[PDB]
Amino acid sequence: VKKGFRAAFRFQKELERQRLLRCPPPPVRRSEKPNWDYHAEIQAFGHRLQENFSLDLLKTAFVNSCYIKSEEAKRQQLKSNQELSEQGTSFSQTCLTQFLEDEYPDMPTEGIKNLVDFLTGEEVVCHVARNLAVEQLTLSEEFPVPPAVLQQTFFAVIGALLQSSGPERTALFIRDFLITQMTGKELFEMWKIINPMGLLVEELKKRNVSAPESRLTRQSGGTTALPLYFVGLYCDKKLIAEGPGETVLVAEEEAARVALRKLYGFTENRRPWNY
Amino acid sequence: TARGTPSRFLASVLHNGLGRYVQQLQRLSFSVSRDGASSRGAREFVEREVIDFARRNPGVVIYVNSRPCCVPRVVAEYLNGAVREESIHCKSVEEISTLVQKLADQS
Amino acid sequence: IGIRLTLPPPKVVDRWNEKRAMFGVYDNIGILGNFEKHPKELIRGPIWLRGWKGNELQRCIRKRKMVGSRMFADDLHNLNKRIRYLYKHFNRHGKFR
Amino acid sequence: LRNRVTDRYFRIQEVLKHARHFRGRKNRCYRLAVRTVIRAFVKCTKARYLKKKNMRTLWINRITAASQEHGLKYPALIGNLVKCQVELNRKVLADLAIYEPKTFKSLAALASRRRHEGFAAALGDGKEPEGIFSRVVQYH
Amino acid sequence: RSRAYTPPEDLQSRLESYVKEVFLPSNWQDISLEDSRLKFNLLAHLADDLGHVVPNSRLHQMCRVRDVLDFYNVPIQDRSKFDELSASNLPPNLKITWSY
Amino acid sequence: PYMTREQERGHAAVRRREAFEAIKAAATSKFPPHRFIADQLDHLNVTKKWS
Ligand SMILES: [Mg+2]
Repeated sequence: VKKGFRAAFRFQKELERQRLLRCPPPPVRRSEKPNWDYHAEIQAFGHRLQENFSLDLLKTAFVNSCYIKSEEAKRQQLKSNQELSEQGTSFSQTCLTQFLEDEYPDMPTEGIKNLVDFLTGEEVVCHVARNLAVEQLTLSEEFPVPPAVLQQTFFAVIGALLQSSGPERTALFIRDFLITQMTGKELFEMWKIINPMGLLVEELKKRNVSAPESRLTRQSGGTTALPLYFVGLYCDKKLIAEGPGETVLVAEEEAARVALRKLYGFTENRRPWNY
Repeated sequence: TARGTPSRFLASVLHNGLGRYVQQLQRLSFSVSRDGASSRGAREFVEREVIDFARRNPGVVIYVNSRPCCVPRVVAEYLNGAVREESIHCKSVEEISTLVQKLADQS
Repeated sequence: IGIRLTLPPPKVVDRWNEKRAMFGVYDNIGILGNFEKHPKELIRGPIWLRGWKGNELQRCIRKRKMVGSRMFADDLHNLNKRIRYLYKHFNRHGKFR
Repeated sequence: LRNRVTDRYFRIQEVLKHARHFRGRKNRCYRLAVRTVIRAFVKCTKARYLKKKNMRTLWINRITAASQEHGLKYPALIGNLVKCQVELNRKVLADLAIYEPKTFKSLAALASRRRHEGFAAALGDGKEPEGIFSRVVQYH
Repeated sequence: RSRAYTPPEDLQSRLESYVKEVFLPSNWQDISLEDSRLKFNLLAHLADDLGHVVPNSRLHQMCRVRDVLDFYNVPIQDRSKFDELSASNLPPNLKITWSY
Repeated sequence: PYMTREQERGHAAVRRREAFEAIKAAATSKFPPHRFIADQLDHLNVTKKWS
């Protein structure tokens, strides 16, 4: 026995580290952990994003109906998010359509509707809300917060911000936290469509412009396993697009997609959003 | 070295500078013993710099637990769930102040 | 693995023990007890090193000269060998001379 | 053993936490690991300078490829973009040649124009009107 | 019993009353306290009435009456440091606990 | 050269002189520093606690 105390203590801490890595505990919510006060943290959430909230409205904007159902279930042994949730979703959809119509005017209504649907979908809203301490302040039944509940609380936060400080401030909030999620992401990663050739031909008839001709401009290794077919889409012997592909069919599909991007204003070289 | 170490690409949290800049730090948790020389400088921090530090940036929640600890701790939790626990053992008020500003500035 | 798995049972130290609370007393018995006794008449230990320090050779020489008449035969032989070795060492080995 | 060492597992583990990805007994045995990790840290320290050298060589290779694609050579491109006071470095020129080829074609045309003005200037020796691209801007 | 002290607004006229009772002339700020009996009687009456005694370390520093006056008009307050910080008008993002 | 040989003599000897007077005052003013009570009582502050 080597006498001493610090080496045994350091080894105990290292063993606790290995035990925590080997069989990690289930993720408990942050409110069931030390160093937590709900009121100071709601105030800091208000001051963090640089605006003002009415604190009672924000507290109601963080309370889910499933929490009431659960705490009355535990009671036998508060206002929900609802009107705030449809208020937030309605104003968010209208403001997102306004922003996407003011900057990108030539787009059709189906495309703008699908872009707004993407920006209010579960993926991007749950990505934004988990990085703004919404999940930590969310009062729900179970942990981790299911995506529908988290989206509902995020739009309840937007609605509480609306009722607190007006449509211009809420428009700036949506501009800074939802439009900014479109950066670096192309159109057809966002508005997923099938058969883009038919959509391009319909849109071209909408402008009273003749049907485009697919035309193999360039190519390399036509009979090898690694080709490069550059299918261009012409109209009156002037091209509207050109696109690459591994085979001629996917190249024509990509040329139609590039023509759709160029007609609607989602070129990769378009004007960046102004802030 | 760099092959014995994980790497990442340069990125931000939620495109942190486009619309507005958001203070990426949520919390800070000093455990400052009432009697103990190791946290002595940290004690003076709570006497001197912590109120000015919090009034300089209201988005950060600061907890001074004041347990009979042996090594004091500042716990910086961030918006993306990261936790950085740093030892303010045997540090003066100035090194603690620079370390706390280091935690507050960065992502 | 040369490290223990469990923390040792804690060392309970009584700082107000009988020896600890009354430690140091009568170390100034000379300067304010009319010099009837020295502090060196307070220390308890071997007879040959009560109130005297030295290196190992001086200590072994003094131990021999003071209590070697009544030391054990193999202990006395070990001490004579030790004094012989230390005399050969302090006077013929070294860096500074 | 009045005070022998209790804190020796952690020094071994301080060295061995760097060698966990090696092959064979270097990743386990402390002696072999110490030798290989000292060597690996030395290699890292020298490889910073080697990284700078190889990256500039890569940029020169890419600029040479693009300027040969436009019909010029790399020495003509650099030595004739310096003469128009276009002080771009190789990193920006290489990334321009990758991502923005029309700007690189404009730079190649500018360098060829300066080359032809230099050829016309050094042929008809004597006092002559300088080329349009050949003018320098003084800085006082 | 505590070291909590606030100087009364009538410390003056109380203290003229006490220096009058222990003894007298004008310019009474400059009365010598070199005699030990008079200084003992004065400080004992002040400590008995005001509930605050001069410590052993500050006892030689008061040689005139004016030093006794300047000693008694400083507010000596005491509480735990938790009660010091919690009453110091914290901004709403400090929560200071005291697990003692 | 700007001047002949005979012109250089003594034209900058004064600067060399007070330069060495400065470095001589530097060499002859090395001496143990002042010691204060403040540093020792600053060490006494190592057990300062809260109340
Ligand atoms: Mg070089």
